[PDB]
Amino acid sequence: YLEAFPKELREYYKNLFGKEEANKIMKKLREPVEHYYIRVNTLKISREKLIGELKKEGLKPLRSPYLPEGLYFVREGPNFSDDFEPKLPVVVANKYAAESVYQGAMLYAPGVLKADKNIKEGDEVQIRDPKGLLVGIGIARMDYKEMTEATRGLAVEVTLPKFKLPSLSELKAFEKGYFYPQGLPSMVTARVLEPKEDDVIIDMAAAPGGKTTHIAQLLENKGEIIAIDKSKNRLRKMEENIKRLGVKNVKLVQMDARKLPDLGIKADKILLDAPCTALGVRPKLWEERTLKHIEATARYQRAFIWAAIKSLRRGGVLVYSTCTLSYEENEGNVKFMIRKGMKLEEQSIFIGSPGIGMNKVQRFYPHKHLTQGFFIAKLRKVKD
Ligand SMILES: C[S@@+](CC[C@H](N)C(=O)[O-])C[C@H]1O[C@@H](n2cnc3c(N)ncnc32)[C@H](O)[C@@H]1O
Repeated sequence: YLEAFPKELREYYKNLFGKEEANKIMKKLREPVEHYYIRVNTLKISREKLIGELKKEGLKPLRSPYLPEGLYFVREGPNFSDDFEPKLPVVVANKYAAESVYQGAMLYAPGVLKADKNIKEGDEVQIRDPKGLLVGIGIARMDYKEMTEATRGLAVEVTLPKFKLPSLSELKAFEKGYFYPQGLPSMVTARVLEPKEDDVIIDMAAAPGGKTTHIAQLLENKGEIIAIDKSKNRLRKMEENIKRLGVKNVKLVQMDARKLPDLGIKADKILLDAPCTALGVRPKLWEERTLKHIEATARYQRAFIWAAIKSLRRGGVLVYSTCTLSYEENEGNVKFMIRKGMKLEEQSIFIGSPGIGMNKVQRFYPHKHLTQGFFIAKLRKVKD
């Protein structure tokens, strides 16, 4: 599994976590989350009612004893060994199709990069990513010719994916806005912010609106939430999410959030779920980002942070989060905040790990918490 991670990043991990933990982290990072979480949209339905609805569809949701809006599904797999060499014609899926097949998705024609020419419908085939990673096995529903030419349709029915997570996007319950798939650490993030109906609230990197809409249901659609993003496409997806979830709480504004103080607002609560190297996301088939990205991104996040701090009222609260493991983007950027008049505060929910040489921040690790790698800091603005 170590091959998925560039050599200098591997050394970085070993240095930062210690060899043993680093090897455990990278090994687990290559796999999908063991517990696949979704958020109950309490704006439209209760947890237990939704459970009832999901059991109807043959799903086995489990309740979180920490998040009353939390449900999770247990992952299946691995369904074959890491060294398994099936005696099968190969279908090569592109980078994106391979990752979904890796988690139980079917393989559709546009997801096909190239294939063995002997493949005819009904043949048992193996599916590999462009770098030879075996991600799944299944039965071809197209001949080679149609497989490499079709623009739509089912190409391989994946009957033996490496791992299996439930597909929820096609459920009636999903279309009706009953839930929003979202990791446990992300749900913790919105809770730890503790939004009030009174608060002036800003989500300055909000799209597609996962944490924003969570705040909305915690507010029970009261108050107002200002949600900022630079990407129009992602904001467009956020608009759809808001409508589907029945969110009436949120004001969308498109802009570079680094210029946030250009508005005249001093917020009581700011969520900064910052763009990051995403070193913690799962599954991690091949990590492309490395050390140069950590430094560059860490510096890029500082602009957001400083923008937030200036836009906070004294006594105001900032919640900073990333889905990355690096020190520089996490504990290091919090030291920055401490030098800028912010103070660390106890988070209302702490089920992850302590930070690196740092006490009140919260880290999540895949091998310890069965989640994506994650980081959460909660700060109080004591002065300007
Ligand atoms: C980690 S994602 C945020 C996800 C969000 N917190 C959620 O729960 O769904 C980072 C987002 O920040 C946005 N972004 C990146 N640079 C930005 C900038 N300079 N100004 C405003 N938004 C930016 C990206 O469009 C991206 O959608």
